[PDB]
Amino acid sequence: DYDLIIVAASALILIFIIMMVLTRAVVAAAVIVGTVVLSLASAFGLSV
Amino acid sequence: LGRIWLPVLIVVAVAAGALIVMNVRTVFGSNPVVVTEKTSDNAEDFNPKVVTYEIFGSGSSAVINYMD
Repeated sequence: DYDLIIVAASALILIFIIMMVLTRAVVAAAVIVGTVVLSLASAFGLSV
Repeated sequence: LGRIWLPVLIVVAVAAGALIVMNVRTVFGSNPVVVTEKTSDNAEDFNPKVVTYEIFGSGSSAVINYMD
């Protein structure tokens, strides 16, 4: 449980930083991260 | 702040991630042994009740059995 929380937080922050650096935009990076998270929830549901 | 907004936000995000790591990593474990509490009584001898046995008769000697 604790490792899942840590991994999710660290990965999200790092991916957000990388996307913000590359696209030079904040809202675009936020949109990318949020959409990926929603897809992640759907994936969990389908696999379960 | 065209050239200042990016590194500041990067540092802020890194600090937040580091804080979360430092907390959650140390949350795990921290319960290897269970130690029960001790509550004993004061073992002292104040005002002890005194019991006295007396045997006496017209005879010379006697055989005596008693419970301590």
